[PDB]
Amino acid sequence: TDRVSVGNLRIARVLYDFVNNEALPGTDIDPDSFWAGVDKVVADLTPQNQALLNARDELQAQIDKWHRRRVIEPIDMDAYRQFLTEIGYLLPEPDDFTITTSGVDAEITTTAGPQLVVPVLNARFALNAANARWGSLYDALYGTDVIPETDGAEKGPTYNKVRGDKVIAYARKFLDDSVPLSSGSFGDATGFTVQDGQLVVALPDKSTGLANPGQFAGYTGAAESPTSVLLINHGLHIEILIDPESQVGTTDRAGVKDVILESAITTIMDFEDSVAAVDAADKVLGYRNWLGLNKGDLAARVLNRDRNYTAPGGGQFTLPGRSLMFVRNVGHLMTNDAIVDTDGSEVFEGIMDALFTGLIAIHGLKASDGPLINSRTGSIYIVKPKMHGPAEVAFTCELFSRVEDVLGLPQNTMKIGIMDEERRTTVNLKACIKAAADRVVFINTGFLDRTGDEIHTSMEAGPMVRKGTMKSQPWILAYEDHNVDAGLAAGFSGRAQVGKGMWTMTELMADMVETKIAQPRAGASTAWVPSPTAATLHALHYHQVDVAAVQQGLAGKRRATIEQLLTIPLAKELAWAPDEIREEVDNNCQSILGYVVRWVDQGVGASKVPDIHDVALMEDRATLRISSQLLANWLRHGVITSADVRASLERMAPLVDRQNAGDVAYRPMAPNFDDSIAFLAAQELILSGAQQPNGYTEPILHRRRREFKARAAE
Ligand SMILES: O=C(O)C(=O)/C=C/OC(=O)c1cccs1
Ligand SMILES: [Mg+2]
Ligand SMILES: [Mg+2]
Ligand SMILES: [Mg+2]
Repeated sequence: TDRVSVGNLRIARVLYDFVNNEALPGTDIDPDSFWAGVDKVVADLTPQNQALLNARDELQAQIDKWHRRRVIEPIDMDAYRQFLTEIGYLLPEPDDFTITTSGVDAEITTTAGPQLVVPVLNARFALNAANARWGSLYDALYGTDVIPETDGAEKGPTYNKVRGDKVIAYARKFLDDSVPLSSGSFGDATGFTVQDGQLVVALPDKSTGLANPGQFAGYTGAAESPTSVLLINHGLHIEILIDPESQVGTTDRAGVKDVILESAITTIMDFEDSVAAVDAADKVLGYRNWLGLNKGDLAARVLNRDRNYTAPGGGQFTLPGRSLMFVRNVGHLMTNDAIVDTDGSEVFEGIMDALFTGLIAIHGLKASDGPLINSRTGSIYIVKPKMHGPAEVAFTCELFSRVEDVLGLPQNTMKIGIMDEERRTTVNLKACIKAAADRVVFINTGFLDRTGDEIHTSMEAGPMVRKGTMKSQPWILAYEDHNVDAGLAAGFSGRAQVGKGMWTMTELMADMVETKIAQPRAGASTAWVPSPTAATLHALHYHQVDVAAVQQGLAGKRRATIEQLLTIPLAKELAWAPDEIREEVDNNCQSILGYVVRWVDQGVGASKVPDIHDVALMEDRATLRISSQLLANWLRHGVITSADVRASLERMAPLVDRQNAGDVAYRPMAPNFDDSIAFLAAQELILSGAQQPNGYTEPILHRRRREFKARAAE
């Protein structure tokens, strides 16, 4: 082969070279000792990794059997819980405790604000995300539907002053609401000056300062005609840029050019569900971008530097110019042929990611080319997705411990952001947090995966409600509150993030600004956004809502019961007309085809995908988990027939084809369906859905993408 032999391992040359030539230099880790470490960590932890996966299977088979042996229609909750407890699904709740995680940066312990997630394989998107710490509110408002495109205010190819004035007014109101003047409104400001370390705002008839002078954080330029004024509210910065000579500032009563918001406080660079990586070449592309980010030298145009300000008293200071970076590794399930053992068996990808993303993150703890890019406190921040229960969390912590030894890092350098996105984690959440009590930096409700797991776990119980109905079911509302309750009780306030899920509708920003405010109102110190634009707009919510106060008020409250968590989303009798069935079938077949065709044919794992009604959605692979499981569930219980499925797939394929008309590399699925690997992948996900472990889509998706790549090689 072309592989490199290290003990029992056979490592793809492209990976071996990348690590030796690019990742290792500058870390002071002995290369041979690194590789011996890899061989040993893989040998030592692989058995437990497999035992945990087998345990998921044993539990699911027992639950499957429990539903099948019973006829009683209304589920008996006392019996169901007793059962789950007996088999070891539902574990006892540990005594109260406080997390001890230390050496964590302020962006995580203290600051409440948006968290942006992007595919690590797209260098330009990663770079924009890293730079998304600051973003223009005017661009965010003018460019989206937050300012309605009513008659007269529609966007054209050139600047619409009517629309621009609405942008300015929206922003002035935000200022009054966030950093109130002692008297009057920012709407009537004519200028800004700094006198005796105090901000002075000129009104037409008078002058005034801030109602709370402490919100004045600094300025740039001369105190008597500053070029910008820096404010702070709820720990987040706001910067008013002053330039009468700008095309917007010329129209403005105070010569204001823009309002800049501190937006994406943190960013998660994603190796999991938003990317498609199925071999050594794909992993290396990902690792190389992550390396470029940590070394500060990624260029696709470059990483931003820190921002210089004058303090109110007159001294100099600096604020970070970049989003603090997490990396999301893959979870415990999949293997990847980047490394195989002597028998030819692939190595667990989660173990590999911990070794390589962790090695690479060392560069972010030291000076670039510039000061160090990432954690000044010395932490490496890893998001670990798709864990099922406390023993899997413990396994991840032990993995991190062993990697830390290989890398010569102090124990607990590698912190864990826990995804609460599987049912067995949800109902044992307190124990999961406890298992990582000295490493945990967040918990986050990954509601898409969680919905997928909800369907698969109770697959045998009966037909589930429609996909759109899931977001409002009792189980999910309880799941969201239970998550917050568990974090706060474990002492997360002031120590770790309590996070909520992704807003997926990229073009519906008026809707986002209107509804996503629910999340910090529910005590979430962060929530996910898919773009820098959405980060800037979501930042508005944290100025409107005092998350610290909200969390304080929620303390000690127990707002969800175990019974509510366990309420299966079974459809009621006679729930749907025949037309409603068909629309749901088409909805899910279109969602599957729309996502799968980009994944299999182009190796794209997140993008703006039009849904059946042409709404642009940007969802990771979990959306595929939901739709394929729901259709498998309906097929399993006689709601629809295999002919209904095939008919819908055949109906939706040409539509998806049309939706991709603006794409040079696209190739249509219709009408030669059986010649399209993507179409066959979509079909396989549905018809084999019930048989996939926990409904996971990766085994089929990865195989099909590999098949596609191999065909393209001929
Ligand atoms: O809910 C889940 O299962 C989860 O992992 C978070 C979902 O995020 C996404 O949809 C993304 C869209 C773009 C980047 S991530
Ligand atoms: Mg997920
Ligand atoms: Mg329904
Ligand atoms: Mg306030």
